[PDB]
Amino acid sequence: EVQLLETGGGLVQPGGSLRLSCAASGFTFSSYAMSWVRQAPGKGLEWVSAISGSGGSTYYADSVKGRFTISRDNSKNTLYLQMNSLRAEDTAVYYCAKDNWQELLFDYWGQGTLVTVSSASTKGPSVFPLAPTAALGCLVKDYFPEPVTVSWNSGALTSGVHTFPAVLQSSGLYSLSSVVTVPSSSLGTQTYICNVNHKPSNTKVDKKAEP
Amino acid sequence: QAGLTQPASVSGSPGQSITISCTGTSSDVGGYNYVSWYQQHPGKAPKLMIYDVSNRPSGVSDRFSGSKSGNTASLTISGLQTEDEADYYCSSWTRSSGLVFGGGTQLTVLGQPKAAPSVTLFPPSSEELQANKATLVCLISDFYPGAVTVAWKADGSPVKAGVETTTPSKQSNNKYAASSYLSLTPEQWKSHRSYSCQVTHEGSTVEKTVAPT
Amino acid sequence: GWGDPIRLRHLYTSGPHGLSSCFLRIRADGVVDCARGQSAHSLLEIKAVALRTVAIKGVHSVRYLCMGADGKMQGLLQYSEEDCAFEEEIRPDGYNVYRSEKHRLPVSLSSAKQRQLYKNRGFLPLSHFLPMLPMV
Repeated sequence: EVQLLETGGGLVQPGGSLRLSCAASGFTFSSYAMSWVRQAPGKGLEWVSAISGSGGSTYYADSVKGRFTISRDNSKNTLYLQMNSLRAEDTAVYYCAKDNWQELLFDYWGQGTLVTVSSASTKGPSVFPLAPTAALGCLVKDYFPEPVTVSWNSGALTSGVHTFPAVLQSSGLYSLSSVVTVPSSSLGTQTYICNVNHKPSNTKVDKKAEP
Repeated sequence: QAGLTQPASVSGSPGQSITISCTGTSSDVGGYNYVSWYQQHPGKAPKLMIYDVSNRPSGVSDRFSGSKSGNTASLTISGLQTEDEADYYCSSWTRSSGLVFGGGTQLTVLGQPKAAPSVTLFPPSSEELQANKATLVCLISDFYPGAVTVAWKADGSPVKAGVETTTPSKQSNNKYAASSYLSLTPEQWKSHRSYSCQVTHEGSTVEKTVAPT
Repeated sequence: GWGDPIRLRHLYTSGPHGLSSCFLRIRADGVVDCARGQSAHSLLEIKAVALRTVAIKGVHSVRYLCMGADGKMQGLLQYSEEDCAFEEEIRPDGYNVYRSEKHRLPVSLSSAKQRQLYKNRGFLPLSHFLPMLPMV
């Protein structure tokens, strides 16, 4: 029906610049105002900026005035947000929202494009074993970016394996843990191993978890 | 210069009715009749459910109704259904500050009994400490509903330095899990008698300790 | 101008004392009548002219909604504040009334016979409106 296709999202360093585009289709784009609404991961919605429909009037929030620029071109049915002087606080999924008219009431939304503002470079994880019905696991510490794969004993052991989501620490690197709870008699018999995989850094490690 | 105030969490069982409040000021909710409500399911775009305080766009179920009193707007969902579980954001027009949002309300449709969390705390590895690093790994699993608070204390003394905790996330069995990491220097791990990780879930606190051994 | 919102709505009334459901339609010839459904000429543009005062213009007829003597509704291409500006008052039950201060009458889709039958009742039929969004 009506479609809004946002493009241009990705990783940029603090101070950098990036321009987002929204492909509008299915309505008379020139007749309606538009807006950008952003959402930091796991946080709330924040309206960023608004455009008049013809281009004559623009509206900005306090957190982006002077750094972001809303613009349109009605020939090609495309909305722009030029983000300059990017900070870490601008890390968010950026939604393209169509105004019902010029009332900041949003008829339709795009699926959003994610903008990550981080200074962390690609780094492989340091994998440490977690020593101990008993629980032992593997710590997958300080890697970037996501994701990492974890399998125990070449995937032969699936019983009671929980690989938790990754925590993003203040350093900008991810950490992760994966645990297997095992019978408290098989601690002196059989090896329990994790295999961590981080393709962005081309890393494949084995580590042995024992008392 | 502030956003609207919504309760962080609202929950009811199927068939029950709930209300989500949205407190503003005389310049927004109490100054105009342009309060909107949006529903956002995980990983999807917001959906307009209520506009102009009390009006519903076509297709929105009549179990959703909006109203306003003074500076407080309210969204009411009667006959809670499972799919109503989502985030709900109120929004208001302002004269000079654009569209201001509320902080959002997580609506839980209770389809599970209250489950206390299982907690396993791990001490720093031998390999990591030989690498001049120390990390305590507190992992919380199998709790319902999905909200916890973690407090790290060293021998009773509260510590917030070098603490990072993940937001609770649903496992495969609909229960939720979370993780807690305490990054310390080697010698401050070896300087205290014990380190302990406390997690409070629905007023009940679960605790686990470890020792340098 | 972002000082006040520009609303795009269909206005819909079923009462009070109403027979059918009506969408306020402004035809190109200026006549304001009942539409049984949402149409191009029932699509209205609503902007503020004072704090609580409103001007209503059909987008496809580009005629403003103006009130005449005894409360007759007509569409005029030239706006006049005393005839085409109305105080928008939202009732506790959720319906919107648009009072004219000059004519001391609400906007309604009542006939001329209904407007005379009710001229001393304190209310006109088909004057309680629900603002509906347009379906693209």
